[PDB]
Amino acid sequence: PARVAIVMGSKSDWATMQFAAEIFEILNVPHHVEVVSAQRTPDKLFSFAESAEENGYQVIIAGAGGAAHLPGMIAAKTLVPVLGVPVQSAALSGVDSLYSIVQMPRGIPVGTLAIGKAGAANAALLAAQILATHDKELHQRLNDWRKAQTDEVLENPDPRGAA
Amino acid sequence: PARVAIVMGSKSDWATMQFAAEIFEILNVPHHVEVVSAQRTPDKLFSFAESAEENGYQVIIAGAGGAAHLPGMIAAKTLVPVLGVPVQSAALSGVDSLYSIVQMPRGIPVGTLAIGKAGAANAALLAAQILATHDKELHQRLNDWRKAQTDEVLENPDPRGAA
Amino acid sequence: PARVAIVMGSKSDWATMQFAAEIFEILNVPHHVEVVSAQRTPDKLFSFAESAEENGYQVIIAGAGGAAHLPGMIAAKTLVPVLGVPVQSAALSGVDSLYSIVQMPRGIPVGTLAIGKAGAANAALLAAQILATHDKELHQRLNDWRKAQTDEVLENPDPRGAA
Amino acid sequence: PARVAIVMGSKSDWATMQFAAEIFEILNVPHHVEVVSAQRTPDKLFSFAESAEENGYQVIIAGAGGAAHLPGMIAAKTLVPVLGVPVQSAALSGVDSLYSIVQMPRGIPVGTLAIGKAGAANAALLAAQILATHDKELHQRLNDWRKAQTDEVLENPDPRGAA
Amino acid sequence: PARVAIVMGSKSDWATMQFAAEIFEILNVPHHVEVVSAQRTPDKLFSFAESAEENGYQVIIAGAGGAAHLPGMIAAKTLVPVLGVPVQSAALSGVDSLYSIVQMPRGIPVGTLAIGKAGAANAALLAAQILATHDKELHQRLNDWRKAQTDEVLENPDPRGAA
Amino acid sequence: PARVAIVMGSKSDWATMQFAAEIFEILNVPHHVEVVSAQRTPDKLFSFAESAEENGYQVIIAGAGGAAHLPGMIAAKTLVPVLGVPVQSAALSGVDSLYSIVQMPRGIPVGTLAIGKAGAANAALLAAQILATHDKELHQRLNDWRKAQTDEVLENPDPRGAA
Amino acid sequence: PARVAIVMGSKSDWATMQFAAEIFEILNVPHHVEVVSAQRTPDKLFSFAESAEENGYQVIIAGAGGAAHLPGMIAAKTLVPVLGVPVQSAALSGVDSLYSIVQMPRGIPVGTLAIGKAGAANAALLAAQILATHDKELHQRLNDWRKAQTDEVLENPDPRGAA
Amino acid sequence: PARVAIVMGSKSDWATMQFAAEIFEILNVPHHVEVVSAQRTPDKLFSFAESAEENGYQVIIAGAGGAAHLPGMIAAKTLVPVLGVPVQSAALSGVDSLYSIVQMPRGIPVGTLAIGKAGAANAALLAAQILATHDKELHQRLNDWRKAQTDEVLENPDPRGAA
Ligand SMILES: Nc1c([N+](=O)[O-])ncn1[C@@H]1O[C@H](COP(=O)(O)O)[C@@H](O)[C@H]1O
Ligand SMILES: Nc1c([N+](=O)[O-])ncn1[C@@H]1O[C@H](COP(=O)(O)O)[C@@H](O)[C@H]1O
Ligand SMILES: Nc1c([N+](=O)[O-])ncn1[C@@H]1O[C@H](COP(=O)(O)O)[C@@H](O)[C@H]1O
Ligand SMILES: Nc1c([N+](=O)[O-])ncn1[C@@H]1O[C@H](COP(=O)(O)O)[C@@H](O)[C@H]1O
Ligand SMILES: Nc1c([N+](=O)[O-])ncn1[C@@H]1O[C@H](COP(=O)(O)O)[C@@H](O)[C@H]1O
Ligand SMILES: Nc1c([N+](=O)[O-])ncn1[C@@H]1O[C@H](COP(=O)(O)O)[C@@H](O)[C@H]1O
Ligand SMILES: Nc1c([N+](=O)[O-])ncn1[C@@H]1O[C@H](COP(=O)(O)O)[C@@H](O)[C@H]1O
Ligand SMILES: Nc1c([N+](=O)[O-])ncn1[C@@H]1O[C@H](COP(=O)(O)O)[C@@H](O)[C@H]1O
Repeated sequence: PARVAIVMGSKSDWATMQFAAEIFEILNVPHHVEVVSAQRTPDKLFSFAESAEENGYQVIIAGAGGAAHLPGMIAAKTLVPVLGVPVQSAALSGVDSLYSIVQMPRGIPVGTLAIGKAGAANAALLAAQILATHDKELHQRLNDWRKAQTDEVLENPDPRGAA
Repeated sequence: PARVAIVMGSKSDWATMQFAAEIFEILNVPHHVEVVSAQRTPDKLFSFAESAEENGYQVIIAGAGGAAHLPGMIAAKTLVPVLGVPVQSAALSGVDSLYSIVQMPRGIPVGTLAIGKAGAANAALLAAQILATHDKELHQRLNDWRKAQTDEVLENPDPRGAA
Repeated sequence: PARVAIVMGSKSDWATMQFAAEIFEILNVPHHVEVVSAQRTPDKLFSFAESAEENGYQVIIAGAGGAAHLPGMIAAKTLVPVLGVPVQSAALSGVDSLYSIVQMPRGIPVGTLAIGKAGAANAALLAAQILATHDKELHQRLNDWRKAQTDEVLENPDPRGAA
Repeated sequence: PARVAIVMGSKSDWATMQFAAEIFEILNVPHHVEVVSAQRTPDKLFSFAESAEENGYQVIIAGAGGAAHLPGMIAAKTLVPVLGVPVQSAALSGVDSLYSIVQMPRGIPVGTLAIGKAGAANAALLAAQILATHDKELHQRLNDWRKAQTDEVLENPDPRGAA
Repeated sequence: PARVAIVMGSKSDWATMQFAAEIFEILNVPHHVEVVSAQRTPDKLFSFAESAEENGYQVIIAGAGGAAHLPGMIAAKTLVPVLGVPVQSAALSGVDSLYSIVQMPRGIPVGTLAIGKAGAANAALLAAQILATHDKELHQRLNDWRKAQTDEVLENPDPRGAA
Repeated sequence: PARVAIVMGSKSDWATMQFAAEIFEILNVPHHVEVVSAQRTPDKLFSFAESAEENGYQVIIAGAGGAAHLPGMIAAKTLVPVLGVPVQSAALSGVDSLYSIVQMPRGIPVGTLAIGKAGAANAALLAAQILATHDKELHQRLNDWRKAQTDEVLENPDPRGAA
Repeated sequence: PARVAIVMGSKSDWATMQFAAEIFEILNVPHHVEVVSAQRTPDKLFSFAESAEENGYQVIIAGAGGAAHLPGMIAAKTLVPVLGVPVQSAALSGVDSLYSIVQMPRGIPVGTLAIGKAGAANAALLAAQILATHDKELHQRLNDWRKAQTDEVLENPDPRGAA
Repeated sequence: PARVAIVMGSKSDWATMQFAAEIFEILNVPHHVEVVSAQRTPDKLFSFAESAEENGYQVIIAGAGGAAHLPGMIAAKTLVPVLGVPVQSAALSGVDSLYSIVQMPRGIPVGTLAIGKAGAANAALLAAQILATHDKELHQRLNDWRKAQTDEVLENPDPRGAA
């Protein structure tokens, strides 16, 4: 069963959040994907967050741009850990998204990743690290994936064009 | 009856939001004041915003600091106009509050005022201007209040210490 | 009659402010549109703001970029509520516009929306919400428009390409 | 046994990180606390991160200020999930700390919380939420703690001085 | 006669603008000082700027804080050169003041000085440099003042406590 | 004779500073144009600033990007008034240029205009306003130019496409 | 032998760091180039920095983008002077890179250059200046290179198109 | 003889730059200290930088606040390596100082350290690292100083109050 949900405020956010989904495809981690807006579908948000525990989610990754309320509002309504991905916004280049996600007051946390597609990939990796604490197989695939990333850099030390 | 509600994410916000209440005392505008947190009391927020129309509110002023979700979440759940006051936060000096309130995406507006006590006073004045469109008496008191503010500056053109 | 005016500092601002006009076309709200510059036509600004009440305006939406003086100067000269739209500027990406509109001192408010076309659309929606407090028909169309926006997201929960 | 470590770049950071420790005292979660500097004790950092899995840690909370390398360098060396707390710095008010923690590139995540003591408390709460996925007792205490926080706001709706 | 006017949006700005007045006292340059608010006394602003030429002003120094409209609105209404002093604001530390003064669009300039009391002193010095182009005596006093400032640094090269 | 010099740190700055030159062509104001770098030609800078008075300059406009030292270093070496134009830089979008020009300490002023081509045009207009205080003909052309700009906006109040 | 190493967090950084290499080609300074990631190859970083002294390096230039840990982590592990080049990042335009490199706490320095390709070129020039203190030939080539840069500006004072 | 000079734009900067001097006292490195202002003593700056090589300096540390021109102007006039310390300014908290020092264009480098007293200490340490490349004794004292700093953290792993 899917132990992680990837949600996002808008279809346009998929350009960014697809990179979280890609990590899970690589690591063979079942996941659910859904557009849930704090602003445009507030009642669905509430029912989504209320049922997350009972639906079997152990991590929720939420992405949004601009005044990014989605991740914090999910976190207000569930004990399932929430990771937040700030989507790059046009004018403020995701600074608004970042401040509106990370600056949660005491009592209702959201673990925040980097602005944009690097943070989407990292949210899925952090979610996978969380899951891997109690899933030996996934822990192994993660270790393999990390080693592969390190080996790629190690076997290519010179960035210049071939001799 | 009270046609405006002043709400805020925390009791600590009252140091700032009191300045909105002061404007209404001056203009004799009945108002309701309440601590409503998007993060700490999400279900109350929803019921507050859902009932605002039926409770007779025509403007809601919402103040919050940090990742300020309160004003936008109220606006998502009611057609009653929402004005947002960014409370000055410790580290980011209300920049986080300002970006998290003003940068609402298309579809769910929050009219935002200045960071801190000047924005609290201005939110109440803008709310009073909105009400005064259909309240001749209040329009008159506003006009009187404005004239008094202008006259104060006009009768004191020299800022230096007396001769 | 038109109960809202949309004004802007320059013709170039129309690329942004057109999105406010679009909302009003959708909601069938009569509106006036005009280029009024605080800097290039200061005397027209003064006469525009002075006559707004007598011309029947109940909300003014003002857009400008850079050192954005237009919305605040209108507000200084009329009791008609002013909503400000920060236009995205080249170098500072509308941060200058946002600070120059939102940071009004105590006494002369401007309700500020998001930088750029999302704030233009939201200003018109907030203006329509203000008008809808005393216009049952408009209140209904707004409710319909909101429901349509929510339904669009609800009927499209999966952002991925079709099976 | 302690399933969470709280580490920080300097003794001076304890003024902030104590607030993470406080959450764990409240929730009765055993924890380890240590000063580990990426810059001043790089070899200890490496051995700390290398042994974290074998020492039984399931979450690491790392706090640092300025050019905050500690959390990301821990994360580079272990699969144990890392939460980062940006400590408020003098000149840049923790903006440097926040950017240096949150903006990790793809491959090595750090879940980041708010600048300063609110983020320290939230990191411990997020760590506790992570642990509570497989610890029914802790899940219960968390639920109790949340309810207590909500009830406090609910039973005190009026922020004004007593009648 | 006074060839320079020092104006400011509020009496509170005098704490800053006094430093412009001090330069003129030192250089024996007659000057006029007045509180003129774009926001609170818009009609006085217009009449002030309209009459400046006829009143004999050759430079106007305008100081304001927050959404600082005063200098740009003066400049819109007169050909007399306007220098703008951004007053340090509470939350944004004069960044708002600076952006709202300096970012004037093409056609209506305001020469902007540093945030706060250093910019007030510099505005008066720049105004004096402008006047000194056609006033040999003032040019001489300026030269004397500059030499005195240079000599002070030159005769005190070691910043350490006396032997 | 030329009473204004337009100088700039690099040939690449001409893309921006050309807009100052354009104003002077329009107003028929003789001007000198030169590349002078504080960093790459420090001795020329010194001799340029030292001789400016004797060469007949009454205003100097200096443009530079990045760590923009040119305007302030000219001002340190001459009593001729200096206006500074921050050129838009790649990474920081002229914010670096703006802070490095405007934030001069007490004693050595530089009147600063907007980032980029609007500030270049405005520097020339402010320089022309300075010159026009003692040049009736130029004062007249300026007045004509301003009226033309105002008339353009006035005769085009509707920004929408023709009926 | 090579007395300078140019290292960078990723192959993608070569687009920027190539400009450091170009300076060394011009000045005929032997150099080593390598991709070394603090995050993706932490153990290689440690062995690289540990052996730098013994490998004959007298300056290390390190470039990285985003949460840029590379330069500071090298500096933590060697006494060889480290110069840091902030690579321009997508969302934050190298501001993150700059803060994460320059804001090192007391005890472990990194001399930081400008964001992007200008800082890469300058790091190599500063490294060459450091080496030239004890290398008369290199000192001479540097002097020649500087003179050539100054002469280029001097022989091209007019930036306008040929007569 | 003194192989390093510590210079600063003003006596007030000594509060910060004293921390560079302290490092040199600890490491027994002879040094020269002087107030040299780019703005207030431009001719002294030029003669200082011109003679630095002949006076035996191998590193110059320059501190300044605000529009910080000193370090870059020294670097324009000498091949002796220049390290820049941004002094914390009142309004902009040393951000202006940092941008005006670090953002040097290609050709004239300044190695920049952290804002404020930590950067002053680090500039002296980086200068000492540069000198230590050819001074075995100083290299040894540096190594000793580093080890002492590491040992301090290592022997104090628990930041909490004694049992
Ligand atoms: N922040 C947010 C929420 N929310 O926080 O609930 N819902 C949509 N949004 C944001 O609106 C931004 C623009 O959405 P759209 O107008 O392109 O549909 C998206 O980045 C989306 O995440
Ligand atoms: N933003 C917010 C919300 N909310 O947006 O729903 N609830 C509380 N807060 C903010 O937490 C900040 C600190 O609250 P407290 O920890 O002092 O109770 C306050 O400014 C409050 O507005
Ligand atoms: N801010 C402003 C005012 N005003 O505040 O009165 N008038 C024009 N402007 C701004 O100049 C900016 C550029 O105008 P333009 O040079 O393209 O005509 C526009 O965004 C316009 O809103
Ligand atoms: N960032 C950092 C690291 N590190 O990232 O490894 N070690 C110490 N620091 C920071 O130096 C800052 C000042 O430390 P100190 O000079 O007061 O000991 C602290 O906030 C500490 O976290
Ligand atoms: N900006 C401005 C204008 N104006 O631009 O016309 N009038 C007052 N202000 C500003 O309100 C700020 C606070 O004023 P006050 O509320 O202390 O009277 C002052 O810095 C003043 O300059
Ligand atoms: N700031 C500056 C100085 N100076 O302040 O003396 N000289 C060149 N510069 C700047 O280098 C920037 C890039 O110059 P270049 O590398 O394209 O020649 C230009 O914007 C120029 O103004
Ligand atoms: N900062 C950093 C480190 N490090 O600090 O050790 N390693 C890679 N990076 C950065 O990841 C950024 C993107 O890398 P990549 O995802 O394109 O490979 C690069 O700018 C690189 O310098
Ligand atoms: N930046 C600068 C220069 N300069 O760059 O040549 N000279 C003085 N300053 C700065 O003026 C600031 C205030 O100086 P003062 O008005 O307190 O004497 C100081 O930080 C000093 O470094």
